[PDB]
Amino acid sequence: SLHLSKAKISKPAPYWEGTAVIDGEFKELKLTDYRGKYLVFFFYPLDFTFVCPTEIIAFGDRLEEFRSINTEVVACSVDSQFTHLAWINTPRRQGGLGPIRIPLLSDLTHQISKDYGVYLEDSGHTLRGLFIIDDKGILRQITLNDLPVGRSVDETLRLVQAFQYTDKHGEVCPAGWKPGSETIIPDPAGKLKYFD
Amino acid sequence: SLHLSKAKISKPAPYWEGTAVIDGEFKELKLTDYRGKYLVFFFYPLDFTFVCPTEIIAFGDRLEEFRSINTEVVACSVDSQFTHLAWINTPRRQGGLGPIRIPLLSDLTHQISKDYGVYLEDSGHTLRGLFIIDDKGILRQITLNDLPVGRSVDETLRLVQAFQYTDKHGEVCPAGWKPGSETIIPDPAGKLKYFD
Amino acid sequence: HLSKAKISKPAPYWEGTAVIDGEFKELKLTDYRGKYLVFFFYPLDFTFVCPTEIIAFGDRLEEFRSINTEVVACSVDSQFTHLAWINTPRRQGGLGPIRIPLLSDLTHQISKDYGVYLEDSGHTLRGLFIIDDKGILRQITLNDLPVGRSVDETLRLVQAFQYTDKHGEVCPAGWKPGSETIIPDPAGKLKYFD
Amino acid sequence: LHLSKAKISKPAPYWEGTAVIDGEFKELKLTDYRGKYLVFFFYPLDFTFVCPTEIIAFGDRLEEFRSINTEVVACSVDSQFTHLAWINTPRRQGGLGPIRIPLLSDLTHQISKDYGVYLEDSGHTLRGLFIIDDKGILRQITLNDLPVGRSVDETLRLVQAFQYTDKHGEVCPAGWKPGSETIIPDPAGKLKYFDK
Amino acid sequence: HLSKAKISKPAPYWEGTAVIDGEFKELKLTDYRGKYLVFFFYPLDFTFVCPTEIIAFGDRLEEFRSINTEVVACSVDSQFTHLAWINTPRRQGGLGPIRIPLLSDLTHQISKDYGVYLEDSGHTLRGLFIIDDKGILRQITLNDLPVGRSVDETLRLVQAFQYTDKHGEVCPAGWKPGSETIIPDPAGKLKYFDK
Amino acid sequence: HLSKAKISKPAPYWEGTAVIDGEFKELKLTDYRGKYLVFFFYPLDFTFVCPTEIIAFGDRLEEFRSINTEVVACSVDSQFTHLAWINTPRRQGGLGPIRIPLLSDLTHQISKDYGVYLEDSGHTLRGLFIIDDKGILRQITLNDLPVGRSVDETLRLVQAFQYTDKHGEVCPAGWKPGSETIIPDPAGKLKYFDK
Amino acid sequence: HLSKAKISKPAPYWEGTAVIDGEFKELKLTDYRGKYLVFFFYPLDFTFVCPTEIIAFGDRLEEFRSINTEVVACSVDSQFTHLAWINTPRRQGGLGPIRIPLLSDLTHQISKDYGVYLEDSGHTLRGLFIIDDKGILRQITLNDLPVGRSVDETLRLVQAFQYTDKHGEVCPAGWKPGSETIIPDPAGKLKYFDK
Amino acid sequence: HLSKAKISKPAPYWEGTAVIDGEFKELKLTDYRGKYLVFFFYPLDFTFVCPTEIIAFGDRLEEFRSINTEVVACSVDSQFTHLAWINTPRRQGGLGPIRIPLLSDLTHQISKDYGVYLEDSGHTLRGLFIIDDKGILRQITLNDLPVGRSVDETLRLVQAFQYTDKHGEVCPAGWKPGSETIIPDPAGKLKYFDK
Amino acid sequence: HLSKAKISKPAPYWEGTAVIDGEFKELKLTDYRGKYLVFFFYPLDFTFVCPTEIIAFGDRLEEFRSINTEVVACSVDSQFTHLAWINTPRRQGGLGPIRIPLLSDLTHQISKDYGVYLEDSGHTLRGLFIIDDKGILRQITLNDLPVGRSVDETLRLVQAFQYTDKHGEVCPAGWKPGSETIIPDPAGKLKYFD
Amino acid sequence: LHLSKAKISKPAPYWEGTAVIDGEFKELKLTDYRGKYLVFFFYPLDFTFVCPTEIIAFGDRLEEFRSINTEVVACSVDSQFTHLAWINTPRRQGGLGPIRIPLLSDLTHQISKDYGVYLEDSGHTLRGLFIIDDKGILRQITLNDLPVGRSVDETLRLVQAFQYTDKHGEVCPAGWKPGSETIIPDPAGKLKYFDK
Repeated sequence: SLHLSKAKISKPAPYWEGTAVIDGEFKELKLTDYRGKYLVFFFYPLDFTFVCPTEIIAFGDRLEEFRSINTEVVACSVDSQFTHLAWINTPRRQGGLGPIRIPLLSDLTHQISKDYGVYLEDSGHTLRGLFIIDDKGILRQITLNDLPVGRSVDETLRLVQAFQYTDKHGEVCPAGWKPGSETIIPDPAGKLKYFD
Repeated sequence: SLHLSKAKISKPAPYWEGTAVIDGEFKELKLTDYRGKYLVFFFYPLDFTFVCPTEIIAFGDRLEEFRSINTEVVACSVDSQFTHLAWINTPRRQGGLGPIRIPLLSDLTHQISKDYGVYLEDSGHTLRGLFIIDDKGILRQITLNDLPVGRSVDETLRLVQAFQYTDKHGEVCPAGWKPGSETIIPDPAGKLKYFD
Repeated sequence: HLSKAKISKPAPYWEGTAVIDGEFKELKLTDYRGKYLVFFFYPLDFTFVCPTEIIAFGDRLEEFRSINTEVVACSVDSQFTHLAWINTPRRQGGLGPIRIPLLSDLTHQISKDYGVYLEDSGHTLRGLFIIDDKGILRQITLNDLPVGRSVDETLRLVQAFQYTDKHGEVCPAGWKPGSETIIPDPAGKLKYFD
Repeated sequence: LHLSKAKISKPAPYWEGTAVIDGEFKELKLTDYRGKYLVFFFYPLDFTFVCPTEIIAFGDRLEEFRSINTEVVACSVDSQFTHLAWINTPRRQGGLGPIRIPLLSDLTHQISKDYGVYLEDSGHTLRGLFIIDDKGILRQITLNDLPVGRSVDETLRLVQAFQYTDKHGEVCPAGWKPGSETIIPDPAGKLKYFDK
Repeated sequence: HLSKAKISKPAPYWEGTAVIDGEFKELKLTDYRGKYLVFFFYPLDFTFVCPTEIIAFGDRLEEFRSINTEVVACSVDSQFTHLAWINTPRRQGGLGPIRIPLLSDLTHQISKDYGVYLEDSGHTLRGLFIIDDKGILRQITLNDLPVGRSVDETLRLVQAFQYTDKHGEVCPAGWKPGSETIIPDPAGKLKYFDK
Repeated sequence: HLSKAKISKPAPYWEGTAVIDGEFKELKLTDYRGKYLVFFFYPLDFTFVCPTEIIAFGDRLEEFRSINTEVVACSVDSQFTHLAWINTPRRQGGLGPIRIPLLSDLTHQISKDYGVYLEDSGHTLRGLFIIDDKGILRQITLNDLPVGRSVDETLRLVQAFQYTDKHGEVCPAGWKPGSETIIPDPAGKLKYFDK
Repeated sequence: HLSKAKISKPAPYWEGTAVIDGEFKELKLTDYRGKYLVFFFYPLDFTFVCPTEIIAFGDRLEEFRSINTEVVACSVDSQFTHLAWINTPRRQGGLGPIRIPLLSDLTHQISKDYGVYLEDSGHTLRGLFIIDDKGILRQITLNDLPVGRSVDETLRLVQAFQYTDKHGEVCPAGWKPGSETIIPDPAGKLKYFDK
Repeated sequence: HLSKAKISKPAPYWEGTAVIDGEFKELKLTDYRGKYLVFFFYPLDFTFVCPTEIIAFGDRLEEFRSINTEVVACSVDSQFTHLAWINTPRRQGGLGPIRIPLLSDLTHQISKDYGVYLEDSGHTLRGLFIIDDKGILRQITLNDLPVGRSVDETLRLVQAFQYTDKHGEVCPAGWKPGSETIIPDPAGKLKYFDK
Repeated sequence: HLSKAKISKPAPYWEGTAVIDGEFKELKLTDYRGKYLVFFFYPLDFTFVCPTEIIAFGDRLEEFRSINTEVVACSVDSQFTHLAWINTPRRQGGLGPIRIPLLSDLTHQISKDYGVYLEDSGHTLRGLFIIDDKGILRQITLNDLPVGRSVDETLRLVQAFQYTDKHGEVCPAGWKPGSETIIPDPAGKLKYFD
Repeated sequence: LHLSKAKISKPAPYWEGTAVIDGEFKELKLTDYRGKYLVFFFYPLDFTFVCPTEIIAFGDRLEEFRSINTEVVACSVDSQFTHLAWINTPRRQGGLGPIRIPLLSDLTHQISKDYGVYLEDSGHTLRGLFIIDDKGILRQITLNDLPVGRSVDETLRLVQAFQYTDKHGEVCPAGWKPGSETIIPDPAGKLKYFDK
């Protein structure tokens, strides 16, 4: 036994489609609906659990920071749309989500999880996997966390900003780059402007 | 064609061994040398390039922040040990590394890169892949960046700290957790202490 | 169409996490040896026909228990979702507290072994299995999604299998306790048919 | 492993053969029944025990099916010549006497095997009943071990229920009979049923 | 076209439920070791040529038993149909009481092993097998559906094989008890041909 | 055991050199279309039971011809051997003149196709085949080596197949021309059985 | 073209029934160990070139026996055919009495092993094999059907193999007993060639 | 053991470089259509029996050419070694000038196609093939290493095949021009055997 | 051991990035049609025998160019490492500026096609290939790691192949321009041997 | 594709056969040469052109190899009988005359094929030369197309070089001959050679 997935960095993100809960309603959603925008596509283990609601809420409460840089966010677990909706209709105080502006996509058949290489065969759900997909549908970044440890909205934002910067300019982003940081001309002569 | 690797989160990190440059000298190095400590094991594309030296230097200048939490750092590219050494002997001003305290591991056969799933078959080198491996040799975290965008030492530190926290305590780390942040008892009754 | 479930052969082994009296417990088919088991799958928590079936069996559990029969319900939902559904009031389509274990089949292994998994939907249809005290599968009832099962019919079948286990005689169409039975012999059958 | 071509919500597997209908041999085809519901049932063996009671039970209540546009066909592995002899045997001798339900012959066993009801060790079927709708789709499968007969009441209840759900945008609760409350399968609409 | 039945090899083993004297009994081929056996298949219970053949052998069973030979009939019908047929009077195409076991081959395994199963019809053709006291298949006769077998011919063949088992001579065309036989030797044969 | 001969299917095609009226001729199964054919194998020229069978049929050939039926015999021997055997007087176990073609199956292909070839012996058993005017195999009779076939039984079978080809009725056990037949119908059959 | 016969390897084992002095005997290749054997196939009994070859060798057998060499002939015909052919006078193309065994290869296995079997004809070509006292195949001669072999050439070959088995020298083209031979050495050979 | 060479089929095609009249020339089997060809392999240049055989055929080539037959010799040696051997005087085991083409089979393809290659030794045995004017293989003679072939026997065989090509009669054992032949007919044969 | 490189067959096609006059350029085997090519692999940049061989050929390039022959060196190193090595002074084991292209084989495809890739080491041995103006492979020289090649021997071979391409005659052992040649004919060869 | 068993730095493929040695046939084995260096070379064909010049070139300079503990063996597909005739042919006739180098025969072609020098279209070898060390390891492979002979000088230079590097911890630069400067294969030690 060894690890298989369709997700490859610099190649089109694996196509997905299914039912999502969007503003309390069931809707058809597909990867290609986001063509033209960056997409932060992330999986979480299970509705009605622990680290999961904090990550959905963390992104959800900061959604405008993504939308103002032309970036959408979609969360996905193996739960049904009916469980997603019941979880949204559970108050935050009870480990619920409350109203949420991020689509919750359902992957009940597990095909989307397997395609993205985040499915845990022994558990029947996913680990914490996040995928940054560009406006052309190309996969740029993959972040996979073991179960006990949540993700960072700050780090996700920095990555989206850096990919959009390098999309638009001839230069590349050094370690720890934030908007306004110095960049490098990827040329053996050009690079010296940065290194001096 | 689809994506293969031996690296699986919650399973032992794929074994590796080879020649590294360690304090200007060639030495035998192997994954199991780090048993007993956390390891941040990361690949970078190519010696004498652009984003690569900034990431090695960023980690290298902050190495004591890793060592004080019982964590080592190893960098790896497909370059030979001789190229690594020549790069270390190149002043930072010329895009060189200068003296460095992080081992530079050589993966000339590409077997280590393929095992870790970071090898780019069309390019002959790796993308930017970072792996956090615990003191028991188990893989906890995988971060893969497309070429133009460097990694973050801050985010790597936060992850190491969070994994070590959840190793030691019964609780799990919510989104954006830093030392001193609130955590959750992964219990449907216990969790309410956090959510209230 | 493939399955391990075959009438008159041992029921396919299963094990997993169930919610039992509000708590997570490991549950196994072998825990039921010595008793009859009604083991049924329903599609999805927080749906429509499913709560009515679970509630129907739960509220009538004593009619099974007084004839040495237990009842277990299973869906592909997680134990965390099972528990949330139980903590949801009946008038909201929830289960309320419930005396029947809710087995979780997240990996879909159990559903596939039993032949009830719908590949294109990601959940089960309405599949019910009657398993005897020796662990042998006696009865399979599979319903399409829109139509619920009958506790009365399920009880009748359990009683009939128990009657025929105990007695040398067999059970005619519609048999209920107190109805005529047949000696399965070419000469003996005549006492029934005359 | 158990193989079968019968799958709920797919076309019932096609069959054709010789049946005894009103004392005569006739070619009978599953497609003869398009436009009507069909109760299609297998019984182990002619000149046995539970089998005649099930055939007579359905036969004597046949107008109850015919008034809801539903036909009934019985099948065993016996030849048509044996079916005809069994019919010509008085009910008091465990014969059928005259009957209005066709007795389909499956001498080659291909029909039994297609329906997943054939017993390889025994050479005849178990007690398998199949409810097929007017569009030829399989809706319901009931398999009994040998000792225990089926119920006409229950078969009637199921036919009625499938026909109700075909016509209405509502679904049938546990134990539903004509005149019982039904549910709207929507997370908001469902409450009309549950609030009670 | 395949079967396990080969002349001069052990007849393929069989076992199943037969109706014997109105009762269900387990019957096996090895129950006949030490006797010749005429083992024959017929298409279907409650048909036409089949009852005449079963009755013809049954009514003449002593002609077999007095030469240490038994007769068993087999079809794909169940033992319950066999018994019903037996309980049907001859005038109605029934068998009446019968002294020959009626073997049931519901699973079709025996028929296929004997190479007599018709895949398109779900029953056997008219196949008859003569098996010696050591269990070796000596003779195979297979008829299409419309034409019954001959008890006289079957008797002739059993008698011929028993004669050749016992003596060193072989049986000419049309041989009956009392007929001339041949010494199977290029010199010895001349005693027969020079007449 | 493998063969292409199956009852109710076209008899397997054969062609080869036969000795006919002391001459070598090409003969084909399809030469016989439009008439019944009795096609039978015998083990070996210059042996024992084999000549008696060829002579038995040959001496009674007009009984076949007068019911539109031909007879062809076949062994694995060459046509040169067949002709020598015909040219050997009956009293030395020879055939003498004969009116039945002796087909040669030197390559063994015909014997194998008919499932009568004995791999350990290099020759056939005694296999007889009745083939109708349409080329359909109707009857198969296989004898172990020591026991010869019967001309009477062969005639009876051919007459019975021709009767059932021509009429709606089927032939009971032991049927001969003039015997009662059965209407193969649950109602019609009662004419025969009601006794 | 497939065969097990290879020069300088053990001749392929054979066994079968042969006619020897008018009797059927089991004969085996290994019966001939310790002597040379001329083993030859001929197409068919009761034919044309075949009897002349058998007679040619048979009439000159003492020339073989006196160099410790036996002769065995084989065709696909049966032993019964072989005996009839021996019992047919030479003037009718028969063999008459003969002192060479006639081996029967009825199953065709021996012919196939020797690569002489003609699949389209069902019999062999004219293949002759010279096998030494150790069972090693030394010589292979295959003729198409129309042309017979030579007893003189066969003797010459056997004498030459026996000479080279016994001496250090090899036999030139056309060598007969008494002819010059060659020392198979770059230096030694010059004794022969220096002319 | 495998080869493409089969009697009564087209001889396997070959082509390569031969030494002809001291020169290198491309030679192909089809260059001989319209003539008989004696095509023979010998183990190795600069050996022992081989020069005697090549010289024996060469010195007698007119005996072939006057019956419309050509002779070609072949070994696995290169054409350069063939020419060196030719330029070696006979007294030294050389060939001297020769009128027969010496074909080179360095790749071994021709030898393997003809079934004469010895895998353990890297050269051929002594294999001779007679091919008719239509290109059909008529005769195969294979000798173990120590024993040469006969020009006289080869001539006899070519003459016999040409005789049987031309006339309807076949050649008895030891046939030479002038000898009695046989009409291949069971009646016609009697004109030969009755003498 | 597998390779696509076969003497007297077209040299295996290659293409990749080379450093040529300090810049990255796409280079292809087909760019050399019309000329002889000396195409050689060396193990690794910043090593020991390798710079001496590259420098030996570079400093003597005119001896190849004046006979219509070009020279290309290849290792598994990146073009970025090739360029750094060129920007390293000779006295430090660097190449200094160089007039011979340095082809990069990072993917190892070219090395494998040429049969010179060492699986356990991740780089090539010392493999040199002489390819004629029609793109046909004429000569293969493979050295174990510790021993460098000879520009004098390589030049001799190029000259000999060019001589025999032009003339009907062949080149004896040790042949240099001006040495005796042989007519490859059994009669003609005698003018040489007498 | 080109197949061969000959690999540099692995044991030279074993061979054995009949050779002509001092006018006589003798069994010769690769392992006869253990303890000594071996120059093992193939030539196309006896009684040809370049081949005799190479054999004589090596033969006349054989003491130059013998004084450095190195033996020479030549091989072609010709038989031993042809080798012997060629030897017994005067040099003036393109013969070899007497020679001190064994001529190994490879009639079956197995040796040529094992060494990857056999030409399938032609049935003989190209000009392949192999330098095998005293431990039986293959060090050097030189393959020439047919028209062009090999050099004894160069073969000598290579033998000397491999023997020098076997004994010393230094390696041989391009064009090395006895008495030439060598390099210490260490990044520090190398400078002693390069600083010049």
